[PDB]
Amino acid sequence: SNLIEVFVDGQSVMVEPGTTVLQACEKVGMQIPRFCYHERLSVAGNCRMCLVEIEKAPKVVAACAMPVMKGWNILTNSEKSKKAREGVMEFLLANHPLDCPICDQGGECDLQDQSMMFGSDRSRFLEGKRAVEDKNIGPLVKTIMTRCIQCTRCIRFASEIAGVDDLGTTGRGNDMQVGTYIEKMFMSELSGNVIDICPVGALTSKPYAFTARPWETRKTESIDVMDAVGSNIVVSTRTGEVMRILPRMHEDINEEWISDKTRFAYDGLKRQRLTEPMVRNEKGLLTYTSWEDALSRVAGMLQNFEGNAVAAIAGGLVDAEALVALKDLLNKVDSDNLCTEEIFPTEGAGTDLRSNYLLNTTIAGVEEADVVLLVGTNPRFEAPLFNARIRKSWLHNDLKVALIGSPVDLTYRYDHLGDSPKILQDIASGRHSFCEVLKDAKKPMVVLGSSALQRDDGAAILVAVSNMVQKIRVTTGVAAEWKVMNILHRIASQVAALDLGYKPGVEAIRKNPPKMLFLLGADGGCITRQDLPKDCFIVYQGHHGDVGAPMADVILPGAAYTEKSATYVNTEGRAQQTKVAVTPPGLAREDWKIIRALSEIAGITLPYDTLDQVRNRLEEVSPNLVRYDDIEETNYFQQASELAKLVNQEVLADPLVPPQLTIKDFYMTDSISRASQTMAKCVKAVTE
Amino acid sequence: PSGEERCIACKLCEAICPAQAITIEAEPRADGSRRTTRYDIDMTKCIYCGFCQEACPVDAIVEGPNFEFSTETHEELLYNKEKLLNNGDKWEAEIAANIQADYLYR
Amino acid sequence: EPSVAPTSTGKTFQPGSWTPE
Amino acid sequence: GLREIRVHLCQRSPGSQGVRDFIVQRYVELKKAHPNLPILIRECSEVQPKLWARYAFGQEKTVSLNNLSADEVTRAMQNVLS
Amino acid sequence: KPIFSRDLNEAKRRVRELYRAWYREVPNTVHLMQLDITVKQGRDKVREMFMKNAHVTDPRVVDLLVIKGKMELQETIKVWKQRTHVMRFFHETETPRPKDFLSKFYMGH
Amino acid sequence: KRPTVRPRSDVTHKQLSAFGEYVAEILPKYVQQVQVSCLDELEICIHPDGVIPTLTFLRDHTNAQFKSLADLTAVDVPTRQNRFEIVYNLLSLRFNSRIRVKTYADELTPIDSIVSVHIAANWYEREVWDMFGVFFFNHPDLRRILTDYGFEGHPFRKDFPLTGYVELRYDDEVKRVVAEPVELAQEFRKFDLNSPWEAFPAYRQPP
Ligand code: SF4
Ligand code: SF4
Ligand code: SF4
Ligand code: SF4
Ligand code: FES
Repeated sequence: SNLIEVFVDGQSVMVEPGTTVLQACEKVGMQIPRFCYHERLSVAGNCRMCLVEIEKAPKVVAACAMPVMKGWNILTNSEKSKKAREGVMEFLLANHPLDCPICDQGGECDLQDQSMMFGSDRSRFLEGKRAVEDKNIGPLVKTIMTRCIQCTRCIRFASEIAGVDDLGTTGRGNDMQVGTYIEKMFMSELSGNVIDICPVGALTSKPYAFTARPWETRKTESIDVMDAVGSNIVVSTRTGEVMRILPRMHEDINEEWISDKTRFAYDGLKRQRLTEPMVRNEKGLLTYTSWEDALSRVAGMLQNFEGNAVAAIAGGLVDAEALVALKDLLNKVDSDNLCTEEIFPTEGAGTDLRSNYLLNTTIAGVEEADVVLLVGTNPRFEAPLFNARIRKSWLHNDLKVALIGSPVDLTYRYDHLGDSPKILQDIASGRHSFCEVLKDAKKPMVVLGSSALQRDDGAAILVAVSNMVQKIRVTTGVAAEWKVMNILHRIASQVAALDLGYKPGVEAIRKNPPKMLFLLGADGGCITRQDLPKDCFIVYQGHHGDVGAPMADVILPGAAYTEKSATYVNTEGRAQQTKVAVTPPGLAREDWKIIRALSEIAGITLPYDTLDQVRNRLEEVSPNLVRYDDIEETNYFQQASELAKLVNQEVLADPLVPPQLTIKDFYMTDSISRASQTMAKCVKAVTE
Repeated sequence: PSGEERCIACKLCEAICPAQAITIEAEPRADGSRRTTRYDIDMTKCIYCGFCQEACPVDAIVEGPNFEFSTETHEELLYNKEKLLNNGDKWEAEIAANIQADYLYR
Repeated sequence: EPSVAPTSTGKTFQPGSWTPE
Repeated sequence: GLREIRVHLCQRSPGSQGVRDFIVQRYVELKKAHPNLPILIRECSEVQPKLWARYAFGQEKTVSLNNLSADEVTRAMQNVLS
Repeated sequence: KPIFSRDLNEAKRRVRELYRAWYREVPNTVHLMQLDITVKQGRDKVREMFMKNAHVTDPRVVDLLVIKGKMELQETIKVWKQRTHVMRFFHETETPRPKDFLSKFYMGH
Repeated sequence: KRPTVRPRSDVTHKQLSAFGEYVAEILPKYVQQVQVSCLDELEICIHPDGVIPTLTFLRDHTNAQFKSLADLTAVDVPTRQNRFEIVYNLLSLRFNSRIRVKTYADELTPIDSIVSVHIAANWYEREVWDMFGVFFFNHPDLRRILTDYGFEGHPFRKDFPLTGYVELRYDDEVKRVVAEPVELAQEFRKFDLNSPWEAFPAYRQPP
């Protein structure tokens, strides 16, 4: 292929044309000092810290900007380059405030580290230091703008990755100021990432403000559970305390960003958390009791009952191990009526084929696509990183986004085809204009969010999408490898439950009111005590005591995602396993352990007593639940569409509106979100 | 001198202490300042090196002139924030005099 | 004992237990 | 009581070609003939094709489907249903 | 490469020498160190410690184990190792934790 | 001149390089690598089998009278196939010079005892065995030296936890100082101080 020969410190390296000096240095292994350069963002060249010497060149060039030329010897560690770095660091530090003892970036400060390595050891600035004002930018980010290095990283992130375009550089000269000119609240589902962006602890988190230091905190790698995207996470902990949540890089999903919910709802783990088993709802006084008492009573009731009288409702943020173990328990009791709160149509192929309930195109494939058709979604406020990927495509790989939903601000420009369901049939018949855009397209995407499927017409909308997407496949030549049907999920555990074989929806409970209910981490209130008999011995396995637990006979404390190495599968089918970061609070235990102990106290006894054996049973139920960080391919959507064609329903005339019309809606959905206080401040601010 | 506590929970003393005796947990007060909810020194693990008062950026932690504090039970030697602040208040004048005498040498 | 106030006890966590309504 | 029946397979491997052919020819017909009974088909890379039947009270039996032709797969499916 | 034994058989011969040494020593050890145990208990403890490493099959590992056993035998003979050290082998103050899954769940994690 | 930079000289470097070549060519059978550091410290690496020959040569040869054994140390490097790296430091009073001899070993690979050459080794070798677990053949009296009378481990190994596995206490029930599994009120705080940026360009390992 076409490559150029360049030298770094007299050593040859081949680089594709246009690669920057910084990128060639990275290739050879050297890491040039930088501040204003971010690989995800655009190039700025403002800091001038990456200045380097090209040999036999008179003037030092900026390594982050210069696209290398052939036969260039990049003298990284020349006297010229070192003195350039010295001068740049001097000017950076001249006006800085004396805040290192009182600065959240204390131990991680790149300014500190690069002054240490590539910086002088003495100051010769014998004048006064500039002073900048602070301005409330919202309830989440606190701005100490006196210590800005004016690097414009926050502005570039705001205008590119988020599209908010609220932040800017106002003024000129040393009196420059990076911030909103008016008193505005910087509120984006991706706002928090600015905190990690900015390299001089200027704009930092109000919640976490001043708690711990990097040399203290212990970091364990975990996967988010507050959204179906499964954004990889690092949980910073001290002495069992969860200090903060930080992004972990995963090119396919995270790309070094995380949602504000994901990074600021951790506080919910601290308030109103379960700790002790409880019993005695009949008398009305739900009191604490020993594991012996609670488990024995549950096992006794289970022995009394059986068949279709028992059932369970898994929902929200429950894990695959707990799901499979409860499924095994209820099946050994002879049931199969275990259900999930979320509603996915079961009229046709249902859950038998993963091609029906998955994002086949994959978030990575969202970049490759050319026309994406959004139906029944407000993707900005549900799976925000998916919207981030779409905006990335729109900005770089020019893409056309067409939406069949209420007009919302998806950050990018979208062709609001209509807010009606029969528009899908219009496209399928070819009556609509957007069909011409399809004919143009060589890689189409039709993405359908579970939000609409929750409607009463879920089967009708699913069949409409299926027929329309098959029509797209036949009319527009699409390679068999490329998948054009994909589904967006807003609940973390839905895909895992369906892969296991849980019955989607809760129609079974209402059709046959169970005598005993097993509410597993479900406080959605979909099944209230109004249904079921006058006494139904409802048992709650979960955490945070949301509100759904109260109206249950016995409460068994569980562990949140920060304390258990659960298996969580994201919307694209990939399996990711959390890592224990904090021991479960008080007496709380892991859910698979809980269910196995309950069974053994009962006559039944599950085959497994360890995480390895539970994972083996998981592999048994489905094989893709144990291939971690792997996206197993799906097919036979042809057969799915055949069954969908046979399925007979009709799309209502009700306008299709996404549940989340505003960030106020986004900021509280889960139990942890409801129990978190910072989210309350955010919602209050947005409301006013 | 007003009454405010000098320590601002920078935690450099904790970071440097050779024997790992200092344990600090701080939170942002109502105003927004750094203040230590708990500041605990295990005087049976401390080696009296002085590296804490060496590295305290605001001269908050200081090793007073007192040397007579033998206790009758092991649990009295685990100093806490209240005990340390009371010691500072008690020895303020002499601590201040020594600091003025020495700061030039430091 | 249980406490609505989250307590940092030595090296441990005690979250806001919250007496259940 | 055949409460649950599931088949595991993989696309790239050769042996699972028989189960894949059986699925392309019969899956839709099987669902039409038996709507209620869940016939979950799961595919994961490099897995020995297997047909797994879960009977009433949490008791299950298994039959290997490696290197079997689609007709043999159909016969096995009929046997497990019967 | 041979640390001392050529294969497993010579290592086992060395092991048998060492076991005979400990078995012969136990009476004198109990008498001299005034232990509160029977000779049968001492020899059964010797056997328990020896069996704890029966699973090892590498000749070099067996050779090193025999080195360390002869080492401790010399200590005991010379009485450098005292009564407390000798009784440490018996663990008469350690309460076992049940391996029952239910009990383990009951007791923390 | 540069007041804060350590003064440098090359005479000693040249002399040590000459002596390094000298020893290497005299003993090609065991010598495997000779290097003279910028600090001016001749450093010979020999095969484990050549310990007695090399040390006897350095002690007895007229032109090399390294009659005093300063140390017999071990450095643990778990990654390398031979974890333990025995270091010998020697001093020649006649020639005002110091030399270092280095060899490798493994848990299952004993090295010969040099007590015959320098009887000073005996106790250093006992410490090496006690702390790192390396065994020495033909040693007069190899036995633990700095560890407890019933210790079971080689503490200086990098795998060994700092606080170990066993702790001692008195128990009135048995009226003896009993040993129990280690439990700590405030566990050791391992601060992660490594800086993301690289510091010393010369020692940059290739990627
Ligand atoms: S506020 Fe921070 S991120 Fe923004 S320009 Fe200043 S230093 Fe850079
Ligand atoms: S950002 Fe500024 S005040 Fe904060 S640690 Fe770095 S240099 Fe110090
Ligand atoms: S004087 Fe004591 S408390 Fe202070 S740094 Fe030294 S050892 Fe730690
Ligand atoms: S006493 Fe001084 S060094 Fe220690 S945390 Fe407070 S300000 Fe920092
Ligand atoms: S990193 Fe190149 S000028 Fe800022």
